[PDB]
Amino acid sequence: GREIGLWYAKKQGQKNKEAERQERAVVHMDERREEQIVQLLHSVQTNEPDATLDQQLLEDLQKKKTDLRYIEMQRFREKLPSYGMQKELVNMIDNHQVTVISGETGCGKTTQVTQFILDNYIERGKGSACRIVCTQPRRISAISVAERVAAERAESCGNGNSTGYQIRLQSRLPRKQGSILYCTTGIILQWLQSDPHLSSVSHIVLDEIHERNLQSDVLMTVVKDLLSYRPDLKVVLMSATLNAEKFSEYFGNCPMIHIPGFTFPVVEYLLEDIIEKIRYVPEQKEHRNRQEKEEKEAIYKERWPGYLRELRQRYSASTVDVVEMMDDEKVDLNLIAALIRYIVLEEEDGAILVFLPGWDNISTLHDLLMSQVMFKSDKFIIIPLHSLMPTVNQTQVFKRTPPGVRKIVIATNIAETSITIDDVVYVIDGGKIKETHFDTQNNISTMSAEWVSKANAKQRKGRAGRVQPGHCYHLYNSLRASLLDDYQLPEILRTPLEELCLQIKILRLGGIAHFLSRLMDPPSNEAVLLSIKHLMELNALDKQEELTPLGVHLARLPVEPHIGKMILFGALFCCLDPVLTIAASLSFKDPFVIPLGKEKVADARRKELAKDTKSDHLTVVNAFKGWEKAKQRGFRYEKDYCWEYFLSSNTLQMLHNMKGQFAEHLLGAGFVSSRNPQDPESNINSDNEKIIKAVICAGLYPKVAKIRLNLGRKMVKVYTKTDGVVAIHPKSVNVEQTEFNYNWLIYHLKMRTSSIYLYDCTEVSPYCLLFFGGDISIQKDNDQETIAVDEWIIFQSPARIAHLVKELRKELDILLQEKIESPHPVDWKDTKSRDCAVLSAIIDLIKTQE
RNA sequence: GGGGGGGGGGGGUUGUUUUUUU
Repeated sequence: GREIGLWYAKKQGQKNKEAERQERAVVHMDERREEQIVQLLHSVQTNEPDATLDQQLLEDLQKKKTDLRYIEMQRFREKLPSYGMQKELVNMIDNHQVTVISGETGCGKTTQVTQFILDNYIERGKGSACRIVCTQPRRISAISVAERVAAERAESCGNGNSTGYQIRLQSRLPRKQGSILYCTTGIILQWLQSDPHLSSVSHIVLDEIHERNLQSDVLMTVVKDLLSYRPDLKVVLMSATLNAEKFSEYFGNCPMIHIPGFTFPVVEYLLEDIIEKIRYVPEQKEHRNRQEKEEKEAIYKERWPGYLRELRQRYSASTVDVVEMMDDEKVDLNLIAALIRYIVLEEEDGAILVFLPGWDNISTLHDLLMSQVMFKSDKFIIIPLHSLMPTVNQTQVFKRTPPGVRKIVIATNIAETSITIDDVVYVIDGGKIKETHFDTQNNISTMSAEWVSKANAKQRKGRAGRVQPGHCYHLYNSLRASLLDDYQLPEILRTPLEELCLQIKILRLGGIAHFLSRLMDPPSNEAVLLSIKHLMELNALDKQEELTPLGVHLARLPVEPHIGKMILFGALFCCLDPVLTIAASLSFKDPFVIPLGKEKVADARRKELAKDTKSDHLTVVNAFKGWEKAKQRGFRYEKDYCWEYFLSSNTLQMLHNMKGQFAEHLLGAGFVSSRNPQDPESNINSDNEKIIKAVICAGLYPKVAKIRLNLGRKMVKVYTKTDGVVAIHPKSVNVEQTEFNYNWLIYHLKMRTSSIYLYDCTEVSPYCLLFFGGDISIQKDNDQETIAVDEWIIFQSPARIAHLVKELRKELDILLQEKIESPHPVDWKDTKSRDCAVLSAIIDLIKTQE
């Protein structure tokens, strides 16, 4: 029975356990290096209100009222519902400090309210004292709104005109006074560093606050606690008419206004309606978290019988049978295929937009669709929409189609907010959306496919019915629809707060706990304590929650604190360019994209790009180097390279701009003596992959994994100190790699979807962990003489070598604190750079293999 | 635990939501 198997398994595990203490690396330096270290240790140890401007603005407004383009634009704008409330909106804003505006889809509140305020100020003779700033949650949204408003005003965007925008690394600044600026929310937070009061800003508008991102909440709290200091500033908040009362309550019951929307009628169908209408018969016959989740999940199964008999009277028996056999935790793509076939058979012309949770669902639905004979012809176009697919499909989705053909788009929630087709008539909404929750207890981030929210369902329904009446099919029964969450949980309760805590400390917003508690929907105390503990362990904050000199640079850097530490270390060790590229990739996406079908080829090309570095961080460096090399040969070679390795040119350009920004910040802080990341003086060690790996280890140290090379096949098992047994994601370049020189990996992203996965990994060498890791100890197990880092990263070494390494590590810690405290480029002429030079030499030369 | 048996089927399994920073 199980006894024999358990007895065999215990012995096998013991044999594997006994084999662990036979496979440790042998940290070993030669006699000459040890003598040099001994000598070095022994030696070293011993605005305003201008009237003429307002007059000119009024004269321009009067003279330009007769322009033909402006007349046409106002004829277009007249159709907007928000024009009917212009007098009410202006009076409400002018008579109260804070107002809340609720508008449905098509109300145009984004492009009209700011124009209303600016024009009203201009024609009253005080147009030189208006400075309106409207915040947007997306860069493309800000750009589009800015250009739309500028066109409505018959003026060019920016260029000294009234309207403009400013996003990261792109800005078209408008006039100093009497202007509208459509920036992202993150721009305003950067303003508070040097202008805490926003003295030049008279009106500030917070847009799309119904969806609760971190930056919007932080800015809202800052504005709330700043109003007492500025009695003349006016605040406008825009919501989506759902739970718009809570924002008014948060601001002391400020007046609230509502703009009716203007959308074509949309017919809504549920699962039972689809089953009854399309007569869907299942083909396969093989049908055989905490807190709020438990409740909803429970009431569902406390009424499940009671709800069911209500379908046995109005509807048919087949519908009830199919509903009964229906199962959650998945999206029935057979039902989607049957519904699509029904629509293409006897429904009128119109694009179909299907909302799916993940990429696997998109792939299997696309395969199911094109497996049939009818969809493989030229009378149907199927476009999958996903942020990881090449832009050639994003630019091919807006084009109108001939009336004979039909366009079917299978999309994630990107098409719900970012992509606006403005052509879809039929919408099929699988009620699944992927959400991420941060488990502070296990310090882990988890993804799962949860039921879509009420606001998300309303937005999906409103996606159709833009240019003509449309249909919305919902893949969940009425009981699920009525038992659905009103809003998605804000990311303030779903993300780590380390960067947020550093930003709070850099804005002089008082204590971290106090400011976080003053937030609406405040985070739990456990998350705040964990963030502060991580920051103090990182040595970014001292004991008394104050900004350590390293913490100042970390906070002023627009990245995560670990990424900022990596950037500082790269600037200090003169490997600036690869470290900056890796940091940009870690902060904002990887340049690799994947097209549908050709997915294995993508992984083959990715492994080709990684050469033999056994790391997915250096493959990004290789891809960036190849992309830069292709430019010097021409644009055609650039396109060919991006099409060969499945890269994203836009992402690569963005990464280049982020690298330039980091270099500019480092020059400002004084770490480097140049602004170009490619300056050789700051890129002495840029060609050494070992130094780059050491700097990566220095940046994200505590994220370390252990490899145990077993034998049957020669599989690899990866262990983590806190997460237990984990796995390497198939997207990684080390998922099928077995020739590992060292048994330690470094990772940045670790997420739990079905099993704990390390999305990016990098094989790292013992001296990197020795000189850039935790505490060092020198013990002796039985016979073996060992040196260990953090009591679990153990290496083999004699006592003398280990003690010299420990003393060298202490000396480098002191030197690093000195260098960070008073930044200055390191001069490599035998003065005090010997401490860093010897570790560079050790990492370069001493380590060869295991 | 293995491919010591077919004494059981007690253990052998699992790919990428969307965004943001003078």
